[PDB]
Amino acid sequence: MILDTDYITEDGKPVIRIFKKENGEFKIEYDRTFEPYFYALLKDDSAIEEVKKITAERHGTVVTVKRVEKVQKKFLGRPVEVWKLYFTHPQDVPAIRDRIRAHPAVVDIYEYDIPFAKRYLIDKGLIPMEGDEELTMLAFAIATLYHEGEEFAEGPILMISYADEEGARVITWKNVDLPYVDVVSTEREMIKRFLRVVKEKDPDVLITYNGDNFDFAYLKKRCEKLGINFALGRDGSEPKIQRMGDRFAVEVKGRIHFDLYPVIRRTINLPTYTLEAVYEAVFGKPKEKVYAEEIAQAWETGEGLERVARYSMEDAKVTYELGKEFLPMEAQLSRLVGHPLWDVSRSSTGNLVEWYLLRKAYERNELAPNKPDEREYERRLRESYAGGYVKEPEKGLWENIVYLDFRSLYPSIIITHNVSPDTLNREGCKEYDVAPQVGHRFCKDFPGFIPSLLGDLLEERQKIKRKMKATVDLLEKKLLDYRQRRIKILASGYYGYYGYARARWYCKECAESVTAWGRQYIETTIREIEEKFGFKVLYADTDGFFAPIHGADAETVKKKAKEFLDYINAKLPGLLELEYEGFYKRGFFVTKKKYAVIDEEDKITTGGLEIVRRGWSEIAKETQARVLEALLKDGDVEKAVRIVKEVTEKLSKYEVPPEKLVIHEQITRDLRDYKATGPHVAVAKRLAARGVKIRPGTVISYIVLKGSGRIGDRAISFDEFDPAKHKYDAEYYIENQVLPPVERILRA
DNA sequence: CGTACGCAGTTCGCG
DNA sequence: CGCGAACTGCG
Ligand SMILES: Nc1ncnc2c1ncn2[C@@H]1OC[C@H](OP(=O)(O)OP(=O)(O)OP(=O)(O)O)[C@H]1O
Ligand SMILES: [Mg+2]
Repeated sequence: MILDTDYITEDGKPVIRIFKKENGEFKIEYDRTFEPYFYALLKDDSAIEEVKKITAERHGTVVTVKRVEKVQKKFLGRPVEVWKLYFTHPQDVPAIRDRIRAHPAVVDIYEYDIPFAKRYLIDKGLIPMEGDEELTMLAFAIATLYHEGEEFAEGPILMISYADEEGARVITWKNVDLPYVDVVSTEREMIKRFLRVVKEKDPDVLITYNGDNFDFAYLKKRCEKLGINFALGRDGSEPKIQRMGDRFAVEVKGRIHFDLYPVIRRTINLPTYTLEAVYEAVFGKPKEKVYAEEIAQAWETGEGLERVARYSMEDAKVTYELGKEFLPMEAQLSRLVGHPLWDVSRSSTGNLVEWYLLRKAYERNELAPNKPDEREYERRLRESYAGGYVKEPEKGLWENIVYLDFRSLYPSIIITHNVSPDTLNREGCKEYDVAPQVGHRFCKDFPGFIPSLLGDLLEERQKIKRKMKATVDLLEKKLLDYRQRRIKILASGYYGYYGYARARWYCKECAESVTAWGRQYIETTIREIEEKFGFKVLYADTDGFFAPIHGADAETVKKKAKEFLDYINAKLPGLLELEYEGFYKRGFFVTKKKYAVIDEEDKITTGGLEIVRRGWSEIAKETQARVLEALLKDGDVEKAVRIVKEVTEKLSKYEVPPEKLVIHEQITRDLRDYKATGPHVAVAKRLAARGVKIRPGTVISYIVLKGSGRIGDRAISFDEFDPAKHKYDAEYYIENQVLPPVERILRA
């Protein structure tokens, strides 16, 4: 099995290192024959004598063109003649890249920014996470002493806990009488003992939770001050910290640092992403949280340290139990995309698409287009197109509604119609597929680049979905849904990649066509089911609709639904297939993207309502459900109002716990870039003002205290809330949190 | 580093 | 006030 891939320099030459695990033994394979390169297109081949002479300057020593090779490739399915410009060191490319392209006889250059380590995996056709090996895992967390206003890692690390298959332990430099706590003299020896523990166990994977932005950065600065060689890598190297825009990423050579934070973000939608909330959402078990203020009081006074030891212990145990479940999903994801687990688990949709396309483009001798410069990126940013069709819903209560949705509509349209930049308006074809509204033509004489790839991705999604119904244990089935939902978003991401401003294969006309076909296929199917089968589409969004048959019983509307499915599926071309997504007893439709339905088993399904939105407190989500049950299950509006008065009167009497009054909202940029300061911004700013780091993606959890004026003026972080000192705003959480979401529903 | 558009809903400043 | 803008998140 291939774990990762990097390169070192030996006498000026790059040496690709392949970290592998075969037959249960970690090994390092060396390749000193790979040479960096990038392509260049010229006007006349006579200029090749002048391009070889082009030199640049890299830290004193000169850099020259090592070797050249005229090769025959294809640029978007069309023949192209480029020259392979070879170089000694990979870092020689960024020094001479702009100057070779600057030659008057050079049209453009290509493939000059692919990292040399990833270039080795693509060119040699290596796929990581392949094989029968069972990796060894070990999670770890740290408990650090904090005081308001102190610099990062100014206070010392108090405890270092680790966990794996043999249990969990904590290392601290103060006496704690618990059987799983190893007592130690000083903090430096505590860090040293943990370093020896990782070395003795030699885990291939290191599980952390936000270790990319805290744990490894804290252990680093502490090791600098204490003079410790924190050699965690299998080559005796210290963990490297990398910058990724606004967040940091930490790599460990020879192993795989599996930070659980970015994985859970792209996998589960939660109002808060604390380790305690994530552990509860996945396993159904509650985790106690000890705050940075109590741990200080426990350390300076000495009493209560046993409680803090359990917190750090559980922090490592919870992280190992969480990492043991989500690694198999990312391992297969690393297999499909073709990049290491370390890079894939931290990447969004844009690179998960482009990396797989880069690997497949090399297989087909397809010269990859370049990422746009700053200007072309800004031009594609403002560029947009029409999206999906949303019908203004039919208001009122309705009976016996069925939900019909298209199966992978956007990927089906891409493959059925061969939507691809190497296909868009290709000259000389005998068969075309014209898109409605936009009018873009697409050749069909041969499978396009992207459509030939998107086929296998849908099969993988249907492979996990088929395993979901066959699995009975509630935990595995929950993880398989996360898996399929991860592949489903990845598949539709190939459409968004067409309109992605930083995409190499950016094809806006491809993106306009996909949504244009999507709008035509949903509006035609809606009309067909209304005039030909007697259905009545009450609401529709992009690729699905809810429609009953007036006066018909349940069994007939379900039988006629599957009947219409065979009719429209026999009329749809290619992979377009309408699916039966479920039957609903009674259903509500307030407005666009907001509805509430009940099923035959009395379960309440909602869409886009405040019950799901994060920026609504729990007392709002709790009350809305009670009004939703009385209306859809009990069918009685008067009790629904009676529930509201009881909750509203409860907030007035200061009777609801402050845990059910926390409003969460995510920071989406640097705090200085904000133009309008809301409540969650006013709290985020007051955290960076006193030392608390705030990066984009941070979820601000605040509570609104009693006062007058701006809501953000009296909003404080919930961790700062003490019920003896702060009294929450009874009127705000009434008039602004509970009534509006229910009053909008009670309009019916 | 950073998939797409559509659109309901809230906070805030202000005339 | 309540529109207009900024802002978020869901589907
Ligand atoms: N995050 C997204 N980014 C881009 N396009 C998307 C996204 N989500 C959905 N689409 C596309 O927008 C329309 C459609 O959304 P469904 O997710 O509701 O349906 P499937 O088609 O995914 O597959 P199933 O029905 O789950 O078997 C999808 O094609
Ligand atoms: Mg669908």
